[PDB]
Amino acid sequence: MDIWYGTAAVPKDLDNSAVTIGVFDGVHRGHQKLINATVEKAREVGAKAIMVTFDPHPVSVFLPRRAPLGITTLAERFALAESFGIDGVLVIDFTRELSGTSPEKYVEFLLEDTLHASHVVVGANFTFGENAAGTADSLRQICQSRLTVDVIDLLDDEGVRISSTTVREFLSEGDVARANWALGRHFYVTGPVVRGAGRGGKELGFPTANQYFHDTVALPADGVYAGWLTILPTEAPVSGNMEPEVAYAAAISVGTNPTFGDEQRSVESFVLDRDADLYGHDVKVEFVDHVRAMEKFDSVEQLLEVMAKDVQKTRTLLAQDVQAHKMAPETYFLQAES
Amino acid sequence: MDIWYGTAAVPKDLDNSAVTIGVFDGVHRGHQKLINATVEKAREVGAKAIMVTFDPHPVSVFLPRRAPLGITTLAERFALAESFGIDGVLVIDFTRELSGTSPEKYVEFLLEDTLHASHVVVGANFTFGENAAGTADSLRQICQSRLTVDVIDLLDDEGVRISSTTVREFLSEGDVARANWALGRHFYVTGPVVRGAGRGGKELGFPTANQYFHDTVALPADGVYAGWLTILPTEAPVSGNMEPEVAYAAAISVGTNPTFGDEQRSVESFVLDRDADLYGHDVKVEFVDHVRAMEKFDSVEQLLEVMAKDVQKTRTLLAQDVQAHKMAPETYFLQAES
Amino acid sequence: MDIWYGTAAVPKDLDNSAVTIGVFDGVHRGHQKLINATVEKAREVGAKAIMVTFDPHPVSVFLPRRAPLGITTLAERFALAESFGIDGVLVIDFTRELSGTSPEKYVEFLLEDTLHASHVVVGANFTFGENAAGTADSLRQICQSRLTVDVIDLLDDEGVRISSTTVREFLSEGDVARANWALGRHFYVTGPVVRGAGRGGKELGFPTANQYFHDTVALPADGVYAGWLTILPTEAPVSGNMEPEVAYAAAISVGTNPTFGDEQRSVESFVLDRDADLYGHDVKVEFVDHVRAMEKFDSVEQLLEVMAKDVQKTRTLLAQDVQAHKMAPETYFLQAES
Amino acid sequence: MDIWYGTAAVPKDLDNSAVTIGVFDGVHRGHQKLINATVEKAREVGAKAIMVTFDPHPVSVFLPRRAPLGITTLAERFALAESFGIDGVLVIDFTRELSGTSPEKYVEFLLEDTLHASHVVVGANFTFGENAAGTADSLRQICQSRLTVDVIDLLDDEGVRISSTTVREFLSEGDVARANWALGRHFYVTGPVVRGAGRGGKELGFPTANQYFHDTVALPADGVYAGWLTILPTEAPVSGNMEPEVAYAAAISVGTNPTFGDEQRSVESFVLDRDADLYGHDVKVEFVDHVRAMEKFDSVEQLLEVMAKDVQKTRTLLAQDVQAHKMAPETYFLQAES
Amino acid sequence: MDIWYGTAAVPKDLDNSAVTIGVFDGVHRGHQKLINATVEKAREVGAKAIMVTFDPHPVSVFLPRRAPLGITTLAERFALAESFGIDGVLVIDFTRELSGTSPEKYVEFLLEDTLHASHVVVGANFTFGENAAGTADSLRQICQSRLTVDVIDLLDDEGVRISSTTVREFLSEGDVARANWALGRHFYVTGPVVRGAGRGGKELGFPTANQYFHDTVALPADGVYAGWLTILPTEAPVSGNMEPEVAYAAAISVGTNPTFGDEQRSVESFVLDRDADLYGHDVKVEFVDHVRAMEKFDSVEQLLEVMAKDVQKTRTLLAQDVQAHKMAPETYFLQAES
Amino acid sequence: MDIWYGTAAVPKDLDNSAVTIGVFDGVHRGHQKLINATVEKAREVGAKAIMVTFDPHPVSVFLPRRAPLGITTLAERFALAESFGIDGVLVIDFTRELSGTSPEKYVEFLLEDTLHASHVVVGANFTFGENAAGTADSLRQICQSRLTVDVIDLLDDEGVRISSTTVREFLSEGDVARANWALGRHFYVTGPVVRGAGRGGKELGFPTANQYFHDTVALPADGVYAGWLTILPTEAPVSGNMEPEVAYAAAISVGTNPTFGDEQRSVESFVLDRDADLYGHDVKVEFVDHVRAMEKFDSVEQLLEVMAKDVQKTRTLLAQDVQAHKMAPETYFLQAES
Repeated sequence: MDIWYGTAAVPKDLDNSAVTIGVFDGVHRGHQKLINATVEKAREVGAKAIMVTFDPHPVSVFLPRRAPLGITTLAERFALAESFGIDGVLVIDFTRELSGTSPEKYVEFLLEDTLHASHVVVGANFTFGENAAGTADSLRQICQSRLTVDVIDLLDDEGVRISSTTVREFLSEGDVARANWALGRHFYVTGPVVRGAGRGGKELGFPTANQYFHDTVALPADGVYAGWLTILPTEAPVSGNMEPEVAYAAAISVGTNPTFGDEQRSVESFVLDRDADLYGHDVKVEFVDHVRAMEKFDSVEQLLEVMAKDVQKTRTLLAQDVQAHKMAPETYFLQAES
Repeated sequence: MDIWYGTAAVPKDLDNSAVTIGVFDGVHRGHQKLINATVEKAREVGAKAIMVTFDPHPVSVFLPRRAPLGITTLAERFALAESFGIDGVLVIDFTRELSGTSPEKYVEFLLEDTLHASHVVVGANFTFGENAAGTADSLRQICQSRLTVDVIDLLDDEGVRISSTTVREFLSEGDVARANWALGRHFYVTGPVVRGAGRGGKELGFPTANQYFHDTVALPADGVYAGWLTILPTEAPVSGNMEPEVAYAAAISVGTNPTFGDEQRSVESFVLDRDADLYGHDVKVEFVDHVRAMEKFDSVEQLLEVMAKDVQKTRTLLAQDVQAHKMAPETYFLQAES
Repeated sequence: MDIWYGTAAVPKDLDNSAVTIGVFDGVHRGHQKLINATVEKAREVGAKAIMVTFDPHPVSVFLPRRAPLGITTLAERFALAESFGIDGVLVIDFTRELSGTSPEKYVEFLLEDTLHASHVVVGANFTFGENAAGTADSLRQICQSRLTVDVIDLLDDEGVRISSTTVREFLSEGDVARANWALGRHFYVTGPVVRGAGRGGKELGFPTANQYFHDTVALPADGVYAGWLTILPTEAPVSGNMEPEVAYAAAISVGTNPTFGDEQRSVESFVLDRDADLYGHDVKVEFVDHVRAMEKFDSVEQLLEVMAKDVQKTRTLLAQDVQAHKMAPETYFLQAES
Repeated sequence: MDIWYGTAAVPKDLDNSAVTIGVFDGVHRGHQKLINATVEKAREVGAKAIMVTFDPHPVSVFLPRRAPLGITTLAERFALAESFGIDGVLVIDFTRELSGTSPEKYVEFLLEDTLHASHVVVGANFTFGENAAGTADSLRQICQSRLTVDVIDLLDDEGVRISSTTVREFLSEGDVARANWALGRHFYVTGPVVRGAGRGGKELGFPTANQYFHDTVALPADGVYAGWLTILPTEAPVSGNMEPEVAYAAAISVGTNPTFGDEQRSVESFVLDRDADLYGHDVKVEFVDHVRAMEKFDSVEQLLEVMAKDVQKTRTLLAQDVQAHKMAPETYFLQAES
Repeated sequence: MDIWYGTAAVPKDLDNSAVTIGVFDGVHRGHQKLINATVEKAREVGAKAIMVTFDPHPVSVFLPRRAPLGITTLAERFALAESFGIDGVLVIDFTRELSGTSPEKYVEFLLEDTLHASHVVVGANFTFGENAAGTADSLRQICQSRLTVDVIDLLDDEGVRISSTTVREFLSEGDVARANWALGRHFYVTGPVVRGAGRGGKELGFPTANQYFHDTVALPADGVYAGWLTILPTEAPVSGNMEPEVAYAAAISVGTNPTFGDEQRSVESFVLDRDADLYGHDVKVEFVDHVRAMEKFDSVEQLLEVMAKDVQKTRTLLAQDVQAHKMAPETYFLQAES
Repeated sequence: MDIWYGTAAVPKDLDNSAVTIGVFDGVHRGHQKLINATVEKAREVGAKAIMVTFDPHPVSVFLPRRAPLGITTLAERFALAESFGIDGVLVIDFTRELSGTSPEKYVEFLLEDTLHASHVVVGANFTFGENAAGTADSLRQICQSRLTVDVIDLLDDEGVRISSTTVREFLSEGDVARANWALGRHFYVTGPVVRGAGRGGKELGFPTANQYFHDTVALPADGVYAGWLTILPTEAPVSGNMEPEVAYAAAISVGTNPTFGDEQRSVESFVLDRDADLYGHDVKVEFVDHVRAMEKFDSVEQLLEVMAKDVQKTRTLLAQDVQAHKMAPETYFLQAES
C-alpha cells in the first residue's frame, strides 16, 4: 500500500481511482462499509482503491490540543486500511491545503486533478470545503457527469449509532465490550515494553509488561481488563516462557500518573500462567472485557488476593471470548486452570 | 491624576484633602458612592480628592497566594479612580507600613501628617490598625475635632449586597449580567493579542484575537459569552477590516489550560462579520451575557455549527445591550444579520 | 536500641531473641499488644526483644508510588519501638531479600540463622514468603519444636478494627480524635520550621511556625485543628516567649499547595497567647481535635474574626484534652483566657 | 497599510503593484534600499508598493527552534514597512504555500495571479522555489515581457556587509552602536512594564521600568547600556514625573534569568533624574551605546557606587547622541547635571 | 538464548556450563575474545555457554546517576551476546545479591550452586566480592579442582587499549570510525521514528526519519555523520520508496535539545536519493564516519548548500565503507551519483 | 539571647545598650573584633550587647536573587552571635524600614528611640541612610554628646583582607583551609540526613550520611574534603557505632545535581572506620582541608581505589588538624590506622 503525504506526493501518472474520504479514526464497522464499497468498485473497473484521510485531526487545526482522542494511531489507521484492501492512502494536512477551498475547487483539485477519480464514496455526514459549506448532496451535484458518487448511510445497529464518537464514549466508560462490538475487532494498543516494578518472572505481583502512552491516545477508563497480549514478530531473544506471535491471556491494568501530567497513561499486563519479562519488545494489547475498577491496596496480602481474583475472572471472560472465534485471536494461549 | 507608592512619596506641601480608604477592587457601584462623596466634598472646600488603596491585597500579606481574585488590575483601578474624579491615589503596601500601627497612630500618620485631610469617607465595613482593632466607629471618635467623617452604608439593591465578594461570586458562576449590574458597567479585561490557531481572517473557526491571563485575574467561568471587542487607540497597522476605538460585536470563549497549571486562562474572541487578525495590539474585551457552557467537539462540521449558533445568540443579546445605552459602548459595530 | 538494615547487619553473636514481625506503621494500640507480648517474653527468658519491620513499604515494591501513606516516618517508628521496650529493630528491604523465599526458608534464614529466635509474636493477619503463601497458621506448624509462636488477635474496640488502614481512614476524614483513640496517643508530625508569611510575633495573623511535608506523609484533611506545639530540645536561641520542651496550645491549619503538585502539604501553627518565631527549630505538632474546614477569606477583618473564633474553640477543646491527662502532654502551656 | 496573511487574503481587486520580497528582519539599511526603490516606482506609476515577507522564518520550517533570533518582532517589521511607505504586506507561511512550487510556478502564482505585479525589487542574494532553485538571474529571465525586475546588490559600507546576520553579530557582542549604524536607527524593543524590585520612585537602585522578553527576541549582550525610554501614547495616568511620547535618558541593564522556566531576558531601565514607576504602560527602549559588562555586587554601597558611575557615563554618551542628531529622539529629556 | 533475571530465575535443571562474567557494555572486540573462548569450550564439551552480566551498572549502585553512558542498551547487549553464540544470560542486580558476599561465597553461590560451572572465562581486570576484594588471581586459586579458569589479557591493538571507556571516549569526540574499529562493527542505535520537521518526501531539508534518545544513551558528539539507515523487519506499509531490511545510505545529524525537559538527544536521518517518511517504524542507524561539526544557519539557501555538501561527502565515505566490506551492510542501497 | 524581628519587636523597656551594626555574614574574625568590643563595653557598664543585622541581604532588596551566597544561615548567625556574648539581635528588613530614612533619622529612630544606645561599634566600611549616604565619619559626628562611637578598621592579616567577600572567594575555590583561617573556626553546614545511595553500614562506597542544600547556601567547590561529622544532641536511636556530640573523622564529597529542579548541592559524608546510617538525624559537617577535585568513575574497583586513597589523605590531614588543636573538635574520633 502506498502512503502519500499531501496532494503533491501523489504520482502524476495515476490513471484512475475509486476514492473514499474521511478521518476514519478507529476504522469502525461504519468505516468498513465505505472502504468495502470503494474496494469493490475499484476491482470492478480495474482502478486503485484510495483512502483520503486527515492528519492532524481537522478539529485540532481550529482548536489546538482539544481534538478528540485517537482511537488508533495514524500508523494503525494505515495498517487497518491496508487490511481492508486499500491500495493507497492520501494524508491531507489542513494547515497546508484544502481548508480554504470552495466545494467546487475541492472536487476539481483533489478528486479530479490529483486522484483522477471515476468514483467517490462518502458517509451521509460528509462535509468539505471552506467553512464546511459542502455536504454529501453538494458532492452529488458537483460531480454530475464527471464521476459517480455513493453516499452511504451512517451505521445503526442494536439501537446504537456506530461512529468514532460512540466508540470513544464506550472506551471512556470502560465498556470495551461495546467498543469492540462497534469496531468489529478487539480494541488494542501497541508499543515498546519498558522497565517497571521488579522484573517479570516468578513473582505474580510484578507485571509481565509495562507500557506508557501519550495523552492523545484513547485508552479504556482506569481499571482492570481481561485481554490478550501478543509479542509482535521479532528475532530478538525473549526472557521467559512466552513465544512471539501468540496471543497470551492477560489481566491488564490501565492507570494514570498523578501530579505533573493528569493524563500520562500506563498499561501494566499480568500474563496468566507465564513467567516472562518483555522489556524492549513491541507488544500488542487487545482488550476484551472490564474486570474491575481501580483500587488502593493496604497490604501485599490484599494486593495478591485481588490479583488472584482478577486472574480467575479473566480466565472465565477469555474462555468465552475464544468461542466468539471471529474476534478471538487465531493463535492463543489460555490454560483451563492455574 | 497623581499616583503615589507609599506615604514617603506623597508631596510634603500637600495642603488639604478629602480622603477615601479601601481596597476598591472592581470600583463597583458601592465604591462609586464613596468616591462621589469624596469628590463632592473636595470640590466644596477646594481640596484634592484622594483615594488610599492597597497593593498587594491585604489578605495576601497574611495568606500568600490565597488572596481573592483581582476583579480589575491595579492599573485599571487607577484608570477607574481617575474616571470618577479622584485627583491622587496613595498605594499602601502593608509589608512596608501601617500594619502594626494603633488606630490612633494610623489617623495621626496617614490622614493628618501625610495627607493633611480635612474629611474622610469610608464604608460601614471599614477596619484599620493592628489586628483590625479600628472600626468605622473608632474612626469617628478618634477624628473628633480634627477632621470630619462620613461613614457610608454598604449598598443593597434588588436584594443583593454589592461588594467585591458578590461580584467575584457572579463572575465565578458565569453570571456576567449580574456582575455588570453590580459594577455599573460591562466587566472587562485588557491585554495584548498573541498568536493562536491559524490566522484571523476569512476562516470563521479561527479566532480574531487570542489573549492569555494570569491566575490572579478574575474571569467569568469557562464558556462562551456575548461581548464587545475594542482595539485600544494605536497608530500601528491593523490586519483586516476592524478600526481602532470601535466596539465590535464578538462571541467570546473563555477557557483554561490543563496539565501544568490548572488555572492558566485564555480568552478567544470571534468578531462577528469581520475578517481580521489582531496580533500585537492591546484589546479590551467587555462581557455582556453568557451564551453557553464549554463543550468538546467531535468534528469540524459540529464545531462550525455550534459556532454559527453562538453568533446568532450573540447578535440577539448585543442588539438588546445597545438599548441599555447606558452600559453600551458609544461607538460600536453590530450588523443586523450576517 | 540497635537498628540493623538487612540481615547481614545483625550481629553474628546474637544468642537469643523474642521477635515480632510487621510493617508496624503508626505503632497503634494493636501493634502495642504485639510489642508488649514480645518484650514480656524476652524479659522472662533473658533475651533481646526484636522488631522485624519493612522499608520501603512492601506494597511499594509491587506498586511503586501507590503504597499507603506513612502514618509515621521510619525514624519515628524507631522512636516508638524503643519507647515500648524494643531492644533492636531489623529493617528488611524486600527489593534486597526475603521476597522470593519459601515460608520454610523464611523461618530458617530470618528467625533462626539471623535472629536466633526462641519465640515469635505476630498478628492474626500475618503473611510471609513468596506470593504471600505463609500465614499465621503456616508459621505455627513450621516452628513446631523449633521456637514458640504467639498469634495475637487483631484489636477490635468500640466496634472498630484498629489497623493502620482504619487510622489512615480517620486522618483522611479529619477525625483526629478517632485516629488518636486508635493510636493510643496524639497523632503528631515533626519537622524543621521554615519562613512563611511575615514573621512570628505580635501579629495574630502571622503563623508562629510554618512547616512543609512530602506527599508520602499522612496528615489530617485540610482544615483547622486544636493541638499542641513543642519545640524539641535545643540550645539554639528562640525568638519570642516560647521555651523548648513545653507543649503550647495552638490552632493548626493544614493545607495543600495547588498547581504543580496536587499534594504538597503545609502545616501553619498559630500558638495561643504567644509572640514567637520558630524559624530553624525542629517542632513537634500533636493534633487533638478538628475545629473547622478550610475556607477562603475576602478581607483581613473576616480572616482575623475567624482566627479569633478558632482560638476560642481551640482553648475549649484543649482544656478538655488536659483532663484526659493520659494523652495530654506532661508539661504544657494553656491560658484560661486571652 | 494593509496586512494579508497568505495569498488568499490578497484582494482579487488588486490591479497593479511594485513588489519587493524578503525576510526583511530588522529592516536594516540594505532592506531600506529595496523598499525605497519599490515605493519610488509605485509613486512613479499608479501602483501599490507591496512587501512580500515570511513568517515563520524560512529556516525554522526546515529546522524548528534553530532559526535566527528576531532582530524585530513581526509587528515591528510591519510598523517599519509602513514607515518607509509600503502600502501592503503579504505574509507567506512556507508550511502553507510557495514551498514545493518550482521557480516558474512561483512567479506565476505569487507575482502575476496574486499581486499582478508590473515591477519586482529583490536583493542579489534572493532565492525561491523548491530546494532553493530559483535565483536573482532566474527572476530577470522568468519575468521577460511581464514584469520589469530591479536586482540590487547587497549593501557594503565602511568595509562591512550590512545584513541581518551582521546586525545579530553586533547585538550579540554588545556593540549596539555598530548595530544602530547598520540599521539606520537606534535598535529598540517595546513591551509592557511589569512589577519588579520594589517600586520606581525616589530610590536610585530600583528600576523605573521592568520588562521581560522571550528567548526568540534578539537583545544586546547582558550588560549596562545608555539609551532612551519612551512611554508610548496613552491616556492612562503615570506614576511620577514622566510624560508620554518624550524620550527620557536612561541607563539600561540587560540581564538573563539564570534558570527560570528557561528563556526570559530582562530589561531594567533606570531613568536619569526622574522619580517614576511605569507599571502597566507600554514603553519603548532604544539602545545607544554600551556602558559596561555585568558584575556581581557584595554590598549596597558598591552597587550604588557603580550605579552612579553608570549614570555619569550615560549622560556623556547621550549628550553625544543628541549632538549626532540624525539618530537621536525628536523630543527628549536629558539633564547635563545630576 | 535464555535470559534470567537473578540467580533464582536460573533453572535448577542446569547440569553444566562454561561461564564468562562482566559488564560487557558495547560487547567490543575485547569482550568478543572472552565470549569466543567460552562458546568454543562449551561447544568442545556438552555445555551451555553462559554470560553473567550486570544491570544496573555496578557504578550506579554506588553513585546513582553517575554511571558511564550505555554504549548499547541492555536489550542490544542481549542481541549481541546471542549473535556470538551465548546460550544464556544471567543478569545480576547488585542491589539484590552478590554485593556483600565475600569472594569465597561468590564462587560457591554463583558459579557452583547456581550455574554448575566447569569452566570460567574472565578479563585480567575482573573484580568481585565485597569492597572489590576478589581479583583475577583470587579466582584461579578459589576454583582449584572445581572449575578450570581462563584469564584473558585486556585487548591492545594498534597501541590502543580496547575497553568500554576507550569506546565512550571515541564516541564523545565524534570519532565513530575509531569506535567502530574497537567495537568490530558499526556503532548503532535503534528506535521508533516519530513526527518531526514537516514530512519526509521530496523536500531535501526535511529528515526521512526523526528519533530521540534518553540521556543515558551514548551517542556520537553533536554533528553530521555518514551512515546507513535500515528499516527493521516489518509487514507495516512504508511511505515512500524504501523497503525493510536494506541498509540505505544516509547523512545523519546528531543534536541535543538546548533545554527541553533535560536529556533528549536527537538523531535526524536524511536518506540519500530516496523520498520517504518512516514515521512509526523501528529503524537502525549505523554510524560510519564524521562529516562535520554542528553549525547555525541564517538562510535556507545556506542550509541547503551545506546539506548538499553533506550528501557529497557521505557518498564518498560510504563508497569506501562498502570497499572495506568487512563492516559494511550485506544488503545496501547507495547511488554513486545524485 | 533575644531575637527581635523589626524595631517594633524591641522591648520599650530597654534602658541601655552597646550596639554593633552589620550584615555579619559568616561572623568572621573581623566581625568578632566588632562583637568583642561591644560585649566588653556592655560588660564594663550595665548594658545589653546588641547586634543589629539584616535579612534579607540588603543587596537582594535592590537586586532580587543576585545577592551574595550565605556563608551561614540566619539561624547560624544567631547561634554565632550568642556564642560571642551578644545579648540581643535586632533583625532589620529594609523592605519594611530604615531604607528611605536619612542618616540623621536613622540614628534617632534606630539607636536612640529603639535601642537607647550609649555606645556604637561599626566597621570602617559601614554605610547607612538613603542611597548609602551615611558613612563611618558621619556616625561619629551625628552621635555627638549622645553615644560614644568606636569605629574599627577592617581586618588585614597575612596580607589578606578578611571580609565576607574574601571568605566566599576561598570557599568557591575549594580553599576551605584559608576560609577557616579567616573565619576563626572550621567552616560548617548543618542539616537533616536523608535517604541516599543504599544504606550506611559495612559497605565503604555508600555514604554514612546524605544531605542536600538549597542554592543560596555557600559551599566549597565540588570535590572531596577532609572533615568532621557530628551528630547533634538527640535522644533518638542511632543506627551503627556512632554516638551523638562526638566529632567523627570523615571524607566529605560535595557535589551538584547536574539538573534536578535547579539548585541543590549535595554533601555525602563517609565516616572513617565506622559502620552507621544517620537517616533522620541532624548532623554538623565541618570542613578542614581539600583532598581532590571531582572525577568520573568507569568501574567499581576504580571508585573504591580512589575512595581508599581519599581515606588515607583524610587521616593525615585530620591528624594535623588535631595537632593544630585551636580549631579541632574538643571531643573526637580518629583512628590512626584502618
